[PDB]
Amino acid sequence: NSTNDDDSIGTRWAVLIAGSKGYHNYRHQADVCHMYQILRKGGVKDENIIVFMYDDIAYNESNPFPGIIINKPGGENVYKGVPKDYTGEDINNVNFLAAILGNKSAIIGGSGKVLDTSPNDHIFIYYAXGAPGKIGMPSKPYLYADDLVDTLKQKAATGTYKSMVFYVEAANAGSMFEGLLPEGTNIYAMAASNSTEGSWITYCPGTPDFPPEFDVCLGDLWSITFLEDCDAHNLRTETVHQQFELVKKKIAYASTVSQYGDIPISKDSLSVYMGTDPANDNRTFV
Ligand SMILES: *[C@@H]1O[C@H](CO)[C@@H](O[C@@H]2O[C@H](CO)[C@@H](O[C@H]3O[C@H](CO[C@H]4O[C@H](CO)[C@@H](O)[C@H](O)[C@@H]4O)[C@@H](O)[C@H](O[C@H]4O[C@H](CO)[C@@H](O)[C@H](O)[C@@H]4O)[C@@H]3O)[C@H](O)[C@H]2NC(C)=O)[C@H](O)[C@H]1NC(C)=O
Ligand SMILES: *[C@@H]1O[C@H](CO)[C@@H](O[C@@H]2O[C@H](CO)[C@@H](O[C@H]3O[C@H](CO)[C@@H](O)[C@H](O)[C@@H]3O)[C@H](O)[C@H]2NC(C)=O)[C@H](O)[C@H]1NC(C)=O
Ligand SMILES: *[C@@H]1O[C@H](CO)[C@@H](O[C@@H]2O[C@H](CO)[C@@H](O[C@H]3O[C@H](CO)[C@@H](O)[C@H](O)[C@@H]3O)[C@H](O)[C@H]2NC(C)=O)[C@H](O)[C@H]1NC(C)=O
Ligand SMILES: *[C@@H]1O[C@H](CO)[C@@H](O[C@@H]2O[C@H](CO)[C@@H](O[C@H]3O[C@H](CO)[C@@H](O)[C@H](O)[C@@H]3O)[C@H](O)[C@H]2NC(C)=O)[C@H](O)[C@H]1NC(C)=O
Ligand SMILES: *[C@@H]1O[C@H](CO)[C@@H](O[C@@H]2O[C@H](CO)[C@@H](O)[C@H](O)[C@H]2NC(C)=O)[C@H](O)[C@H]1NC(C)=O
Repeated sequence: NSTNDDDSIGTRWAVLIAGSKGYHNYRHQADVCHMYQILRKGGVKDENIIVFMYDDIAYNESNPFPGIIINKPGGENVYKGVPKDYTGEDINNVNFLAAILGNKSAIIGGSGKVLDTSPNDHIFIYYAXGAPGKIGMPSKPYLYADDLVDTLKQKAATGTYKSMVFYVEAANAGSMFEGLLPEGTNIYAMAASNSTEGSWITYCPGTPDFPPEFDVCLGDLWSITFLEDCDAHNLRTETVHQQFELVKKKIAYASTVSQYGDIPISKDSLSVYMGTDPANDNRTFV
């Protein structure tokens, strides 16, 4: 009965979630904070960015730089300005699925910020921290693939978006979408690993160039590969497909970057979802 038209050009929205907790899982919250920095430098408003992060890293007693979170040795503080929509045990299936669906009544804790999107809007979902057919939540119950796909199908039915890009960093990340995500939903998915592979961590203690102050890994290989790609050039000149082929080639030695769902959605430039940093205009992707 509802209308599929609106007088809006289209707003960029994002959901960023680190599914883990504990100081040793520093990498997942750093990844999600680095993605937030990419979005706000691209003009995505805080009001449209839903952040799920346990928030036990920046001021952890073990953190050598309190108030700071970095996602690469010698990198910049990515914790600065990150909204705190769902922190602690408010990062769960109930709140995560209600946020994607956009049901404020289903939210049991947290900010209550959900994807109250409209037909011309674009959604970018990024999850960091997996097993065959499931991805973690800081505490049990975990997020099972069938539940995530039921929510994405309910969201597709509403027609409250033009297109959605879902990036998953986890082991067996592909298993969340393989043979489940129907085409026609306008949802493109990119995963660090296929349904049967584990995913690599990077920026870990061990190499002689690692900072002595840190005892934890700063990032996840696929995440830092695509995040460092987004910071380097004008995202209006690089498509999601061009990023997929770049990261897939760049980390082929570790895992197989896989794509699922509505593949033609990947024809859009990354700026459709992330905007672009006005300081990177004179740097085109070649
Ligand atoms: C998609 O959704 C639309 C919105 O919900 C649907 O519109 C609705 O259509 C139905 C008929 O299919 C209308 O039903 C009743 O309409 C009047 C009431 O109108 C007034 O009150 C409404 C609130 O109750 C307001 O919303 C209206 O603006 C208006 O002020 C009743 O008098 C009717 O009663 C008659 O019919 C019944 C049997 O059906 C008899 O038993 C009664 O005795 C009487 O003869 C209807 O019950 C409804 O008003 C309408 N809503 C609007 C706002 O337009 C639309 O139908 C739907 N499309 C499809 C395909 O399902
Ligand atoms: C800094 O990181 C620490 C390590 O990840 C983290 O320690 C963890 O703290 C939680 C909360 O106290 C402990 O979990 C406990 O949760 C409830 C608390 O009442 C208990 O019922 C449980 O039995 C459980 O023990 C973890 O055990 C603890 N982990 C470790 C390794 O010590 C700190 O909390 C983090 N600090 C900040 C500022 O967030
Ligand atoms: C948004 O989240 C809402 C809360 O989780 C949810 O509302 C709940 O909807 C169910 C039905 O789907 C209702 O459950 C039962 O309620 C009636 C009355 O008691 C019973 O007769 C039925 O058996 C029914 O199953 C809940 O009562 C209802 N809760 C509230 C507070 O309204 C919405 O459905 C969710 N919306 C969407 C679009 O997903
Ligand atoms: C996920 O990526 C895996 C690569 O990391 C991939 O594994 C590879 O799968 C092929 C089969 O498709 C294996 O080859 C098989 O067949 C040859 C003969 O043609 C035999 O000699 C082999 O022993 C084997 O049975 C590759 O060996 C295998 N490589 C590894 C390292 O596992 C998975 O198939 C991918 N999974 C999904 C769900 O796509
Ligand atoms: C792309 O790079 C810079 C980006 O600024 C541009 O070059 C100079 O930019 C400063 C201001 O930032 C101006 O003062 C200069 O006059 C700019 N030069 C020119 C020729 O525009 C420029 O837009 C691009 N550079 C090149 C070499 O094309």
